[PDB]
Amino acid sequence: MIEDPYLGKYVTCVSARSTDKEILKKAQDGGIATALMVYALEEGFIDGTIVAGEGDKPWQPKPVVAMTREDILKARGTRYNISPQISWLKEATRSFGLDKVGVTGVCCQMQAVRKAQLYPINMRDVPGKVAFTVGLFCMENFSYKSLQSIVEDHANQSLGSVKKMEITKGKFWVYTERGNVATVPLKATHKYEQPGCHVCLDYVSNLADISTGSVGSPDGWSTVFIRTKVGNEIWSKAVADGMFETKPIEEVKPGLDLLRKLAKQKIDKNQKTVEERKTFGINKGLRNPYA
Amino acid sequence: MIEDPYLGKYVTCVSARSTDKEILKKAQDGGIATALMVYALEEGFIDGTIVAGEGDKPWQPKPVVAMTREDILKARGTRYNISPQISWLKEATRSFGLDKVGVTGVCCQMQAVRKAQLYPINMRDVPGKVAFTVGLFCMENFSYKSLQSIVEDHANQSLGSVKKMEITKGKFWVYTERGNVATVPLKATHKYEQPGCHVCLDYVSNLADISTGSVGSPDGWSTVFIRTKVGNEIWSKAVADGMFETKPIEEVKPGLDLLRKLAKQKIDKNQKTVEERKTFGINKGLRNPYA
Amino acid sequence: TKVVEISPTTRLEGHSKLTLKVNDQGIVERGDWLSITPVRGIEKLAIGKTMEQVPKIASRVCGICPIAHTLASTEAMEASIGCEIPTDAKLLRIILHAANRIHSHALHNILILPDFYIPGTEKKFNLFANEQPARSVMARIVRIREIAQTIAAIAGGEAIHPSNPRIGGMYHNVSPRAKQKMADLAKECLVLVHEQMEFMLDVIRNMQNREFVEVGGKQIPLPKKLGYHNQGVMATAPMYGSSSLDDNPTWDFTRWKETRPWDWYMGEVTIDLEDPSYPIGGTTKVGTKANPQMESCTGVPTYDGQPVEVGPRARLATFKNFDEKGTFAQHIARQMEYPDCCYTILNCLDNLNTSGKVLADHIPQGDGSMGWAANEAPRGSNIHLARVKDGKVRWYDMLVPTTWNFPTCSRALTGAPWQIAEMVVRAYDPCVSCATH
Amino acid sequence: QMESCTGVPTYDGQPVEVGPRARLATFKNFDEKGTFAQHIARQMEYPDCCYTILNCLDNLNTSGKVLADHIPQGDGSMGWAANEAPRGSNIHLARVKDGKVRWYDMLVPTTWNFPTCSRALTGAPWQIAEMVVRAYDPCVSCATH
Amino acid sequence: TNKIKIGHVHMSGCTGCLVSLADNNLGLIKILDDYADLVYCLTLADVRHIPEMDVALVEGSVCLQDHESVEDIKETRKKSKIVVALGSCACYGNITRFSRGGQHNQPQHESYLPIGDLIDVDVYIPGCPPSPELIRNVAVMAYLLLEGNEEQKELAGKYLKPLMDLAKRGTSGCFCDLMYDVINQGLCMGCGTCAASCPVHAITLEFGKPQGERDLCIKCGSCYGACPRSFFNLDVISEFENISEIIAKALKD
Amino acid sequence: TNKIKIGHVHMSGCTGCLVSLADNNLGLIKILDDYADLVYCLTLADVRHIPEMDVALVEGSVCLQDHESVEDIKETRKKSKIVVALGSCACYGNITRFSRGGQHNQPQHESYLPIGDLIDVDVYIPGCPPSPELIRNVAVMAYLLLEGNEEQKELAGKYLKPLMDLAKRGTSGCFCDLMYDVINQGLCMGCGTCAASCPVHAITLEFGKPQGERDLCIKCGSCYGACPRSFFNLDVISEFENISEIIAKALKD
Ligand SMILES: Cc1cc2nc3c(=O)[nH]c(=O)nc-3n(C[C@H](O)[C@H](O)[C@H](O)COP(=O)(O)OP(=O)(O)OC[C@H]3O[C@@H](n4cnc5c(N)ncnc54)[C@H](O)[C@@H]3O)c2cc1C
Ligand SMILES: Cc1cc2nc3c(=O)[nH]c(=O)nc-3n(C[C@H](O)[C@H](O)[C@H](O)COP(=O)(O)OP(=O)(O)OC[C@H]3O[C@@H](n4cnc5c(N)ncnc54)[C@H](O)[C@@H]3O)c2cc1C
Ligand code: NFU
Ligand code: NFU
Ligand code: SF4
Ligand code: SF4
Ligand code: SF4
Ligand code: SF4
Ligand code: SF4
Ligand code: SF4
Ligand code: SF4
Ligand code: SF4
Ligand SMILES: [Fe+3]
Ligand SMILES: [Fe+3]
Repeated sequence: MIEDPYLGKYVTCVSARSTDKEILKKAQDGGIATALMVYALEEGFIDGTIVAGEGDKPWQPKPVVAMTREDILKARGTRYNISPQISWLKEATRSFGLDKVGVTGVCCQMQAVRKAQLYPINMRDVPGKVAFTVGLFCMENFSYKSLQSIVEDHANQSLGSVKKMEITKGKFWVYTERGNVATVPLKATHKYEQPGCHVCLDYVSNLADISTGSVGSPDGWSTVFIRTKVGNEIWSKAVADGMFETKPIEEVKPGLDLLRKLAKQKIDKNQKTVEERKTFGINKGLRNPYA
Repeated sequence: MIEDPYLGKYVTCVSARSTDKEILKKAQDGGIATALMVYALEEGFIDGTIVAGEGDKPWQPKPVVAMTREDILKARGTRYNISPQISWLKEATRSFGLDKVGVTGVCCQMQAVRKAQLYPINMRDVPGKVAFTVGLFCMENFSYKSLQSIVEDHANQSLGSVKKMEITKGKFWVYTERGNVATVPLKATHKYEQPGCHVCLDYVSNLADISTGSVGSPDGWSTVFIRTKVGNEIWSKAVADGMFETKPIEEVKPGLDLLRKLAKQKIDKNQKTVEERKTFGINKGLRNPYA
Repeated sequence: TKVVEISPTTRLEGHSKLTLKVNDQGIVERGDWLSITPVRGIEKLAIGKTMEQVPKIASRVCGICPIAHTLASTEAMEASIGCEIPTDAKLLRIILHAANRIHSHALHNILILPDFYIPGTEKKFNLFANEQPARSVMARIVRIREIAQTIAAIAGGEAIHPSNPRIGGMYHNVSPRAKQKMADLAKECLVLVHEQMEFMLDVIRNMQNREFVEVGGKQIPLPKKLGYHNQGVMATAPMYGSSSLDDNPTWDFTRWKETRPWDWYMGEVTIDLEDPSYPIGGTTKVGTKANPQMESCTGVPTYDGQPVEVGPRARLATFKNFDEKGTFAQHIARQMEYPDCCYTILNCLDNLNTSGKVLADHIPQGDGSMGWAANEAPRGSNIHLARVKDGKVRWYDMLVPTTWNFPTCSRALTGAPWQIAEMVVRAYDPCVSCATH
Repeated sequence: QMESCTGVPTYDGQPVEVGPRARLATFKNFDEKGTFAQHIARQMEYPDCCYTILNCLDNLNTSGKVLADHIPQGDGSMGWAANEAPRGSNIHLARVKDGKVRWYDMLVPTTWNFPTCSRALTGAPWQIAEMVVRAYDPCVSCATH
Repeated sequence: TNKIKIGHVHMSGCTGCLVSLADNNLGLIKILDDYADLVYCLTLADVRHIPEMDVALVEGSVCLQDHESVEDIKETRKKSKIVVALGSCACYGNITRFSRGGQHNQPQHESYLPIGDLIDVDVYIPGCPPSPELIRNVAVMAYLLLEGNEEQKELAGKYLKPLMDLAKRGTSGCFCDLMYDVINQGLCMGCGTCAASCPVHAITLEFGKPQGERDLCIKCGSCYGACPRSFFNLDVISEFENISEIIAKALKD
Repeated sequence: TNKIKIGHVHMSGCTGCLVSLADNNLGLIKILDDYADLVYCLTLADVRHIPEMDVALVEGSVCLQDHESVEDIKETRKKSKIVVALGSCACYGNITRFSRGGQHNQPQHESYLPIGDLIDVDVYIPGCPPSPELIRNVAVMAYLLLEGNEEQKELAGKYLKPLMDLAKRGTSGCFCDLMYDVINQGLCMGCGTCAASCPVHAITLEFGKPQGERDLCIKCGSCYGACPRSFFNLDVISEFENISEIIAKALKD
C-alpha cells in the first residue's frame, strides 16, 4: 500500500486501455470507466450503476441508473459540466431493487459516497449496498452556461456539431463531427469555473475503489489507480479475463511524475483558498467544511 | 397625569355609559367601544376603524375594516377567543384609502399598534395614519376550540343559542336567547387559556388613547381611562356633545380599588412566569421579549 | 371502592396511564385508560398547507404505522379533489400496505410475549435473554420484520415515512428486478409468518387454559371473560380500506360523531391505593389528584353514539363473523391476519405492470368539497377527512384506530384484577401517538 | 467582453434603443435623436400618466371582480408579456407547467440600451460620456438581474 | 454642533432601500439641511470612492465572487463609525439567498451573504422595502446619539438598542422565525401583526395562529421584526406619545 | 469491561426513531448481548422511571405546556453521562415546528422545542427517519469511547466529533441550510447528495444547483447533514475501508 500525500492511498498504478473495440470507439480515453462497469455487471459484482447519461440539452449530462451493458455505454465521453450523480444513490436501492450499486463520478462524488457509508443521514440501506465505485480525475468543472459560453463564443463552435471535448496541453479542445478542431487557452476559461471547485483538495479520486484519468498516459490510454480490496479483486479478475491491456506506469511517459505534480498544484492552490476563507472578512471569516 | 404602576398613565378615570339606546341594546357593558368609534367616524376623527366583526362560525370573531356606523355596531359584545385585529392595520391605508385609522382591541393589540408607530418594520404609512385607539381590559383569552369546550361541555349550552358571555364574579357566564343562564367556575377554564397570555403585563390597555372595561362599574356601565391627548380631545368633545353619562370613578363601587388590585394580581402572576422562563431548562432558559 | 393508578403504561407505543376504581378484592369496577401524550395538533396545523405537504406531515404522527397516515391522508386529498389514480399505483400502495401490516403485527409479538408463558410451564418469555426458545423466536420475528420493511421500502420508497406515495399515485414504478425481489422476499416471509402464527396461537391457547398469572411475585387470577365489553366493532375492509370515491363506500360518515373525553371519562378522583412493588417502579403515590376528563389528550369518536372496537378482531368479526370477544380473542384475530399479507403481496406483484403508469394525467385542484378515505391500519380503521380548495387544505380531520379504542378498552377493564389491567390494554396493540396526533 | 455583467438582446440581429424616445418614435414618429432628444421625449410623457389614471378611475368599478374564477396550472407552453417600464420595453418570457416555472427569461430595458448607448458614445468628448449615458436613464440592477 | 456625515453604500441591492429613504420627501431635505451631510451616494452624487462616514447606510448583500464588492464592504467597515444594514438584503440576504449562479454573463456569481457575515454590523433596519419612517427615526436618533445633550443620547441609545440586538442575533430572516422564536417559545398571542407586515401576503391566521406559505416567502425577516413578541422594549414603547412629539419637532420648520 | 447502560427516552416523538434502532435486526441483539444493557424504554420494558444511563437516546421534542415532559427532559440530563438527540424531532423540532395548538383535548399544547433548547446535548443523530446504520455506529462508538483501549477511544472521539459539532451548531434544520451555509458560502459543488437524502422529495437540481420546495420540506435537517460540504472530516472519511471493517468485526459472530 503506497500512501502518497497527493495521489492518496493505492496498491498499484498502471497505464491501461480496454480490449473491447466497441467501447473504445467513443470512450474519452482508455475506456476504463465503461469497461469496468460493463464487466462488473456481466460478472455480477454490481446489478446496476449510476452513470452520466445523455440529458435534454446537447452536452448536458443527466445521471441515470444503468442496468444493461447498452445503457452503460451511452454514458461514454467527458461532459465538462455538472452531473449530480449522487441524486440517484438512495433510489437505486428503493424502486430499482438493487443489492449491489455501482457509482461513477468525479472526486467530490466519491467523497459523497464514502460520507454516506460512514455517516448515513437519511440514507438507510445505502452503506451496505454500495458495491463498487470508479472515480474520475478532475481538476475543475463548469456550469452548463459556462460550457456554452466557452464552446460557442471562445471556440466558435455549434454544440450540436461537437463530437468530443478535451482539456489538455493548456487548452480547451473542441472536436467536431465533420472533422474540425478548435482550441481555447485555459486562461480564458478561469472566470467560468464552478466556484465550489476552489476548495477541492482531491485530484485523482483518492476515495474510489478504482480511479482513472488521462494525465500521464498517451492518447487512447488511461492512468489507473487500484486502491481498495474491492478495487483489487475486480481489476485482477478483469485483467485475468482479458478485459484490459496494461503497462506499469513507470515505463510510460510522462507518467506519475507529471501527475503527482499536477495533483500538488491543485491541492496547494485550493488549500490556500481554504486558508483565505478564514480571514475573508474583517474580524470574520467564511466556513471551512474541513475544520 | 397620574402615573399608576398597575393602571398605566392616564389623565382621568370615570364610570360611563353611552346615551345611544340603540347601541346599548347589544353592547357588552356601557357601549363605550362602539359609541366612541361611531362618534369618531361621524365627527371625522377617523374615516374607518378595525373592529371584531362576525365571522364564519358562531361566536368566532373576524377582524374587519368598518367604515359606516352600521358596520361598527355589528362588532358589539365580547368574543372570548382570538381576533387578529392587527392583520388589517396596513391594508386599511392601502386598498381602503383611509387617512385616519381607528383600532379597537385588547391590551397586546394596543401594544402592537404602538410598536408599529415607533418601529415600523415593513409598515410604511402606518405610523402617521393611526388616528385613534380604544383598548379593552383583558385578563386572558382562549382559542376557539377552548371556547367551544367551555361553552358546550362545561356550561352544556349550544353555541347557536348564546346571546352573551361574561367572565365576572369568579365564573364564566353563558346567557341564551331563550332566557336561560349557565355558569362555569373559572378554575375549570384555566387549562384552556391561550399560553401566550401568561407573559402579558398589561391589564387595562395601558397604551391605548382611551381604555374601557367592566370591572369597577355596575352592570350596564364601564370604567374608562382617558390617557392620551388624542383620547382627551375626543372624550371631552363627546361628553360636551351629549354622547355619554359619566360619574367620577371614586363615587362608584367597587371602583378603582378592586380594579387596581386585579391589575396587580395579573402583573405579579405573569411577571413570575416571565421570571421562571429564564431558568426553564437545565443551564438554559426560554426567551424574554422584554429583556 | 379505592382508586389505584398505573402511570406510565409500558410495552405499547407512546404515553398513557390507567386510572382505576377497584372493589375490596382489587377488581376494576370502572377504569379509565387515557392518553397523556402532548397534542402535537396535526389537524389544526394542516389548515392552509398544501395538499402535497399534509400527508407527509401526517406520516410523522407514528413511526410504526406511517403507511396508514400517508395513504389515508393522500387518498382523502384525492377523494376531495376527484382524482382517480392509475391501476399500477394502486397495486403498489396495496403491496406497501400489506408489508407494513406484517412488520407491525410482528413488532407487537415482541411487546406482548413477556406477559405470556412458555406453554405447559411457569416460565414467562424473556426475549432479551440469549437462551432458548426465546432466541430462536426472536430470530424469526427479526427476519419477518426485516423482510416486511424491505418490501415497504421498495414499493413505498421508505419503510418509515414512505416517500413514493403522492397526490395522483406514486413517484415511481419499480424495476423488473425489484418486482422479482419483492416476490422472492414474500415467498420467504410466507413460510415464516405461518410458523410465527402457529407459535403465537399455541402460546395464546395455553394462556386461555391458565387460571392465574404472576405479577410482581403474586398470583393474579385470570377471569374467564377477561377484557369483555359490549361496544361491538367497526371495520371498513379485511385488508386495504375504502374512500368516498367508491361506488359503495364501506364507512358511513353520517353515523360518526366526535365528543371530548367529557361525555365518556371520569371526573376528578384521588389515588388512595398504591403498590410500590408493581414492576418496576410502583404505581402513583397516594394523595395524587387525577381527572381523566381533563387530562385525557384525545377526542372520542363514536359510531351510532357509542365507542366501538377497531382492529384485527373488528375486521374478522365484520367480514367473517368471527365470534369470540375479549383479550385473548383480540390476540388470536391479530395472528390470524399474518398469511393474507403475504398472499396479497404475491397476487399484487403478479398483476403489477412494471411499465405501467403510476401518476394520474390530471390532478384537479379542488373546489372545497369534502372527501374522506379509510385505511385499515394494523390497529384498525384510520379515517382521514378533508376539504381541498385550490390545492390547499381548508379543513382536516383524523379518526385514528387507537383514538377509537381508548374509550372501548376502558370499558373492557371492568372485571379485571387491576394488576393485569395492562394485559387488557395490550390486546388492543395501542399506538398512543396515533390516537393523539 | 469578460467584465460586462449583462447579456445582449438584439432585434433583427442588432442592438436597439428602448425607452420614452423609442415609444414616441414608434407611436408618433417623433423625429429627433440623441441625448437631448431622449431627455425631451421623457419629459413629454408626464401628462399621459395623469390623464390615464383619471380615465382608468372613471371606468373602475369598485364592486367589480378582481380575480379570474379559474386559474389554470399550465402545460409547459411558452407565453410572454411586455411591460413598457419607465426606461423602455421590459419583456419576460415563461413556460409554466403544473404551477411551476420550468423556463424563464428577462429582456430588461437597460439590458437593451447598454450596447446601443455604447455606440452613441462615438464623437463625445470623454468628459461628457456620462451625459450621453444619463439620457438613457440607466437602471443597471435591472439590466443585470 | 456639526452635521453628522452619512453615506449610502450600494452592494447587491435594488436601490429600493435608497428610494425608501427618499420617500421621506421634505423630511429628508430637512435632515440634509440641518443634521447631516450626504458625503457619498453613487446614485445621487459624484464622489467616486468611499470616504469617512459617521453613519454608513449599506443596502444589498455581498457577492463572494465579486472582488470589488468584497473590498467595498470591508472598506466601508474601515471608514465608518456606525454601520447600518439598511433593508432586508443587507440584514438577512432576502431574495439573494436564492441566487445560485449559472446566468450570463457571470455564471460564477453564485454566492451572496448578508453584510453581517463579512463585517460587524451596529444596527439593523429590516424590511423589504424598509419603511421610510424607520430609516428617518434611525437617522435622527443617530444624530442625537452623537451631538445631543446626555438626555438625548440616553434616549437615542435606548431607541436603537433593539435594532442593535437584531444585528447581534444573526443574519437569517424567514417566516420560520415566527415558529422558532415566537409560537414554539410560548409567546404568540394571535394579534396578527405579522400578517400585516408581510410584503407578499405569505401569512394568514388560522384559528388565531400564523400559517406560512413558505414557497411564497422571500426571506426578508419583516414579520419577526414587526411581531410585538420579538422585542418589546417597554421603556421606549410606553413613551410613544412623547417620542413621537420629539421626532416631529426635530423635523418641524 | 462492563456493558454500558443505554436508555430510550420518548418525548413528543413518533417511535419511528426506536423502530429505526430496532431495524438493525440481529445487529441490535448483538449489541444488547455483548456491549450494552437497555435499562429503560417504555415501549419495550417495564422500568417506569428514568434510571441512570451512560447513553440516553432521546427522541421527540418537548411540549412546553406539558409539565411531565419538561420534568422528563431535565431528569434525563441529570441522569445521563451522554445525551443523544436521536432523530430530527429531538435535534431540530421537525414536524413539531408546525404545531400551533388549538386541537382537542389540549388546545393549550401549542409550543414545541427541540431538546437542545432545554438541556445540553452531546451528540446529534439527525434524520427523519434516522438511518439504522447511523444509530448503530454511534452506539458502538460510544461503547469504544467508554470501554476501549486508548486507540479505540481516540477513533471513537474522532468519529463522533462532527455529530457533536452539529449539536453545538444549533437546533434548527431546513432546506434553507443548503442556501445559508453551503451555496451562499461558495461551497456547493452540485453532487446532488441532498436530493437523495431528502425524505419527501422536496429537492431537485436545476443546472446542477439545489432547488427547494419549501412548502413540502418538513424541516428535518437531513440534507445539510448528508451534504459533503457541511462537515467533511478527512481523518475519518478517508479511512472508510478500515472503519468499515472495524464496525463489522464488532458485530460479527
Ligand atoms: C469535469 C471533469 C473534469 C476532468 N478533469 C480531468 C483532468 O484534469 N485530468 C485527467 O486525467 N482526467 C480528467 N477527467 C477524466 C477524463 O476526462 C475521463 O472522463 C476519464 O479519463 C475517464 O475516461 P474513460 O475512457 O475511462 O471513460 P468513458 O468510457 O468515456 O466513460 C465516461 C465516464 O465518465 C463519467 N462521466 C462523464 N462526464 C461526467 C460528469 N460531468 N460528471 C460525472 N461523471 C461523468 C461517466 O459516467 C462514465 O462513467 C475529468 C472528467 C470530468 C467529468
Ligand atoms: C378576551 C377578552 C377578555 C376580556 N377580559 C376583561 C376583564 O378581565 N375585565 C374587564 O373589565 N373587561 C374585560 N374585557 C372587556 C369587556 O368584556 C368588554 O369588551 C369591554 O368592557 C368593552 O365593552 P363595551 O360595551 O364598551 O363594547 P361594545 O360596544 O359591546 O363593543 C365591543 C368591542 O369589543 C371589541 N371586541 C369584541 N371581542 C373582541 C376580541 N376577541 N378581540 C379584540 N377585540 C374585541 C370589538 O371590536 C368592539 O370594539 C375583555 C374583552 C375581551 C375580548
Ligand atoms: N396501526 C396504527 Fe396507528 Ni401508530 C394507530 N392507532 C394508525 O392509523
Ligand atoms: N424602468 C425600468 Fe427597470 Ni429599474 C430598467 N431598465 C425595468 O424593467
Ligand atoms: S474540482 Fe473537485 S469539487 Fe469540482 S467537480 Fe472536480 S472533484 Fe468536484
Ligand atoms: S391577556 Fe394580554 S396577551 Fe392575552 S389576549 Fe389579553 S391583552 Fe392579549
Ligand atoms: S431590502 Fe428589498 S428594497 Fe432593499 S435592496 Fe433588498 S430587494 Fe431592494
Ligand atoms: S405578530 Fe407575533 S404574537 Fe402576533 S400573531 Fe404574529 S407571531 Fe403571534
Ligand atoms: S413570511 Fe413574509 S414578512 Fe416573514 S420573512 Fe417571509 S416574506 Fe418576509
Ligand atoms: S425524527 Fe421522524 S421518525 Fe424520529 S420521532 Fe420525529 S417524526 Fe418520528
Ligand atoms: S449535497 Fe451539498 S454540495 Fe452536493 S448539491 Fe446538495 S448543497 Fe450542493
Ligand atoms: S428539504 Fe428535505 S431533507 Fe432538507 S430539511 Fe427539508 S424535508 Fe429535510
Ligand atoms: Fe382526530
Ligand atoms: Fe435576461
